[PDB]
Amino acid sequence: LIKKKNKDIRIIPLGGVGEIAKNMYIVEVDDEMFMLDAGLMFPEDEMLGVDIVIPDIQYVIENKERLKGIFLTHGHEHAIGAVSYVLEQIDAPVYGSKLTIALVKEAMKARNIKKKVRYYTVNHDSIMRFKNVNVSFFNTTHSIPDSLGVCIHTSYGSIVYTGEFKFDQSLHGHYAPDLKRMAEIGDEGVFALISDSTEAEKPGYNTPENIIEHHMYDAFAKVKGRLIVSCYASNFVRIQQVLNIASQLNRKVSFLGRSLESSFNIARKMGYFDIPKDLLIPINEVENYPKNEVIIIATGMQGEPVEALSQMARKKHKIMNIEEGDSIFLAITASANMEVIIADTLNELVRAGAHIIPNNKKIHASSHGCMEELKMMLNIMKPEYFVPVQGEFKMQIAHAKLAAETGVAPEKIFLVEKGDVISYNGKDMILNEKVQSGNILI
Ligand SMILES: [Mn+2]
Repeated sequence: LIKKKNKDIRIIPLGGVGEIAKNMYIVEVDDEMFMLDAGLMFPEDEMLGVDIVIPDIQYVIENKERLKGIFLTHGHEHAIGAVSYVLEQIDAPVYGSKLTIALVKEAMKARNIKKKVRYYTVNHDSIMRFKNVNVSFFNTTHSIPDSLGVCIHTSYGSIVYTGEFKFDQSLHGHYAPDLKRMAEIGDEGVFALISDSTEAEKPGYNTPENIIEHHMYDAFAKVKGRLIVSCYASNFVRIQQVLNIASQLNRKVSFLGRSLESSFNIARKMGYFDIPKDLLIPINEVENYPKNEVIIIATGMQGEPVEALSQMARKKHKIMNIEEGDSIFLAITASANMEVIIADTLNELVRAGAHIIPNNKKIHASSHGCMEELKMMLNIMKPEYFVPVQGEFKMQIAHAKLAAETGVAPEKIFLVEKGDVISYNGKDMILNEKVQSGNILI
């Protein structure tokens, strides 16, 4: 519900536009400022070495007095990766789901930041109140559980930020969408919608996750020897899928040494995963079992999951190496930037004499909605104004075209770069100002 009659609305992207951010979107209602997400970016191609890129928050610092909070949609590193670095320079309350807050806390622990932080755990029923506006939330479907959309209630209508999202008819736990809550927000009136454009260029729909799990099952069932599956640590659904399959094929699961990935292990201890007892075994205990009774999972982030298999195929891995008659499956989705290292690794896999489980080319796997899924969000929301984010310029354009198709006025669709300022007086929406933005390498 709306608290007061508002005057000024400003929307500023400091990350996540013209790039696969590294998400950070600043929303201002009158004298109050809100930051939606704070992601990092891994440097793209170029030269391999440096670890991370974060947004320039100089505009936020100059107006730190007005920052009422930081709102985090999900626990991925493109959403919460730069939070610690923001919290060093500014002190603001952090809002997120139960899992997201846990993952942020771990990030602060890992950087040995002992500074006290005000954490507020939110859910789809939470309604956070401020001087000028009320903020509500709704569940979204993503590769990680407890992802939320943010709804800022103003007199002009709702400012909605989707975060990264999808629409899958097979995911229905803490991955479930809030169709009712979304529909309500739409009917009460959405002033401006800020949505994910990552897969805006791909027509149609994502392949439903259950179809993917089924095809993995049928493929894994044929494996007579050892099986090694490569995954992103970010993709909890794919991880949950192989755990299900291993249980059904009476195999047991082992992660690469020497311990477990932090995000996975936090979510596991909070009960987000469905894991039978003694399904997981330590990597040192793998030799005790016959080759056909183990599934080894290689997880990573930057693109190592592929690199790890290269190190295994080429007898150079510090923990475990590939032996002839081993089976390999890539449970990932390949960026054009990683087409080359997959091709090289596959070759080395074949030279080691490993069986390559082929990826179904009819399958399109993504954490982000395709054209029709994005139009789905647009049809439910029915925004007056649209601001496509989370994509390169070509991706943003594609998302804009989708919006126009759903009935959003072309005049009211805005394509922006980092530092651009979208302002609303009460009559006209204008892009007339530009603030400090950029990339900070770390
Ligand atoms: Mn994500």
